[PDB]
Amino acid sequence: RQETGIDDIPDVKNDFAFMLHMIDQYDPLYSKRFAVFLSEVSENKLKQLNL
Amino acid sequence: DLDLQQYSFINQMCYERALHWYAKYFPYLVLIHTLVFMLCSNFWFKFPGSSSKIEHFISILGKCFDSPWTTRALSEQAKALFEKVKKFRLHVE
Amino acid sequence: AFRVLKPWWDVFTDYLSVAMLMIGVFGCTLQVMQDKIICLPKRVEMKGLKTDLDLQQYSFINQMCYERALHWYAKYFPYLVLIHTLVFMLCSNFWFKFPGSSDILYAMYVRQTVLKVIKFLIIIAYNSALVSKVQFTVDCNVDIQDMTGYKNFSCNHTMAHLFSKLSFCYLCFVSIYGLTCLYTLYWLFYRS
Amino acid sequence: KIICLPKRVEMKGLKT
Amino acid sequence: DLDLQQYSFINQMCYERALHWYAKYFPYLVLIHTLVFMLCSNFWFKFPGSS
Repeated sequence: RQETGIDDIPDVKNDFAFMLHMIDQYDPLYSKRFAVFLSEVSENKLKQLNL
Repeated sequence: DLDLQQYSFINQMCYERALHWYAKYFPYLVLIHTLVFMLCSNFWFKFPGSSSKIEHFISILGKCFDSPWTTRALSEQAKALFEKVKKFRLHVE
Repeated sequence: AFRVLKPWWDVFTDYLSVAMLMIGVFGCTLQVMQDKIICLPKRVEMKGLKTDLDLQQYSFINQMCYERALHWYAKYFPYLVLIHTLVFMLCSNFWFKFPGSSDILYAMYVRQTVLKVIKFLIIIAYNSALVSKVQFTVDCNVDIQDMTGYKNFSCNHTMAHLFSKLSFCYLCFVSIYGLTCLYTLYWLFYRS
Repeated sequence: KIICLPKRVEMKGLKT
Repeated sequence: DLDLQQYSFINQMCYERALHWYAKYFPYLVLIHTLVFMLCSNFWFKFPGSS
């Protein structure tokens, strides 16, 4: 959120939080790439791109 | 002055009685315990109820990481994948 | 077609049948190489007790008392386990091996579950008595005189105690399997 | 292996 | 005038007592050293974080 300046993607539930921790233990960059699709503004932009 | 049959009988009897059971079963015992370890590790994926969630998460994370549009946003067909992403986020929450 | 038709209780039953199958084959081999009765003439500073019996007589005595004394269930326990596990596997796979079935399907599945439950019940009921029957040592009073001169013999079976050990654990497995079916039985008679 | 012994005859062995 | 059983007994006893442990364990020792070696060497690939 502080890096890409995206204020969406606030938090996750217990399962998602723990399994995100597991992924970070495996690879933080996978977490970075996976987080992108939670950004609502990203969805707005890609819907505009499709339009 | 003991024939061979007597010697074999003595071996059998004293082997069953005198020798302790732990020495008689240690390899099988260790094998059992390592099987228990392997099975308890594998049951995390052999349980279908959570296995479905795990496999779906693997697929969705692989697709999302593979998407170049994600990196573009960091700076097309992923629009349909946004719906899968939101559905997974809601359901597995 | 092969995986989705396996609920967790079905998977548990299949894995239990696999494990008890490997137990059964292991016992069958152990009978193959090390199952050998060993016999001696029973009735008679310390010295030896030479019995002046050449090797052939010992072999004849071994076989005679091995047939006469060692219990038929004790002899056939590995065969018993192997045959029962093969029957369990075949009755499990007959659901898909039947050409016609590849609401009669539900009735056939109910019949198979009932057959498995009854098999478990009978197995427990008779194994409970039979397990104590096998003994490590054994005594046979066989009229082998005029051939060796002895008549009362003490023998011991190599796998006997080992078998009993395994046999005891086997008992528990059976109960577990039945319990699994019981749950499925409850699923067939609590929800309809 | 049919195993055979001669037949017609405190006890001891019957060394043949 | 020792029956074969006593000979085998003597063999095993003097085996365990007299013969030095190096002779008894040398092959197994070699196996453990080799397995540690190729495991340590393969750990470069087997470690997913840098994999």
